[PDB]
Amino acid sequence: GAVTVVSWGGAYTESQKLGYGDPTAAKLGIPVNWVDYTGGLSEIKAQKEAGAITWDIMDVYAKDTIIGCDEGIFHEFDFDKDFLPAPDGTPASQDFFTSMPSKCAVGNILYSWNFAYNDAKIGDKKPKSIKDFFNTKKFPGKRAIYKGAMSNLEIALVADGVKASGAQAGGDLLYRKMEGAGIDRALAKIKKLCTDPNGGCVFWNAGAQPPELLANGEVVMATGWNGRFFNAQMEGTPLVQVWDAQILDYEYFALVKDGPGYADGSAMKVLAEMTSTEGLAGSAKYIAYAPWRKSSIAIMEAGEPWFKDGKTNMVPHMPTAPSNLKSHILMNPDYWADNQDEINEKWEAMKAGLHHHHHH
Repeated sequence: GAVTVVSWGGAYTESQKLGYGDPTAAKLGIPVNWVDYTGGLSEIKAQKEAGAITWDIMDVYAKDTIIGCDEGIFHEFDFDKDFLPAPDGTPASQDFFTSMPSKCAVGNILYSWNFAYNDAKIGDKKPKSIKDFFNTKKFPGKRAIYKGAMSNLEIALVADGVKASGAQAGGDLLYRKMEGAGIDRALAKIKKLCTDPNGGCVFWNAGAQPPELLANGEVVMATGWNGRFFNAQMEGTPLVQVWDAQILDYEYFALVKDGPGYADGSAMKVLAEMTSTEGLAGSAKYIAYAPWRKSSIAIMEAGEPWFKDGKTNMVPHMPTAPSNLKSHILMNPDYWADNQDEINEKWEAMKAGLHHHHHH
């Protein structure tokens, strides 16, 4: 019987299918099929409430491992019984480089939220900082920004000169500065960019939109996920990524309770093999997302050039390369799991106001 994995399409799903999905299906004799979505829990909630679940495994945002666990959508793992040790015998919990954010989470890769421009279209002056992303006088033109408040409020505050710490025990210090007053400042900063006649905003929802919008010259700068920009670069599009105030974030799989392959154990078997040392390392032959396991990282580093072509080194492109981390923010998934409803109400009211005050 087949197992249905839900992921984000384009270059990301491709990296998963080629790195670990197709090898897992061939090894186990369990077909592994891929469905595209754009994140969140609304589809799986609708399926669950209808008694008609067709999804088995979801590739999810960190915050959604927490929510989906708390809502009883996802299965609570027994981590070292359910997931495979490293080849040398290291238990999975010691191989995954840090702890899980929820009992329902198993890591796959790490990624960055950053931004890019089209070097062939931007002109002689070249963006270099998150402040440049917001600077409509030096860099006039439309921006593409993410449809949701998450990530936008962080970069807005850093562009306003509020300091992030990057990773440290307890999470990024930026989040303590994102109470009501800080949220209001961040909303005002985004509203300012989007209302500026020399700015303006396109809200992107799907991972391929930022590179496409830049390739077509529809915006001068776009936030996005670094692996999507990387894919476009390797296809020859002259994008340049800017890593100032990049947000380092962690991605996961979760197992859907009562999906087609749940009771018979087939979905768990697929999940354990996809998240193996070899599987997670294999995905990084295709896209610049870093494996969650120390064992997989070591394989990639020893095997450079690790890209599929046998000549492009992948380490300098990774979210975790020291050069790319110089001014990073560490995503806090508890903050967004706890506060996204309250924040989203204000965010969507701001977006609705952009339209209501817009003159054709």
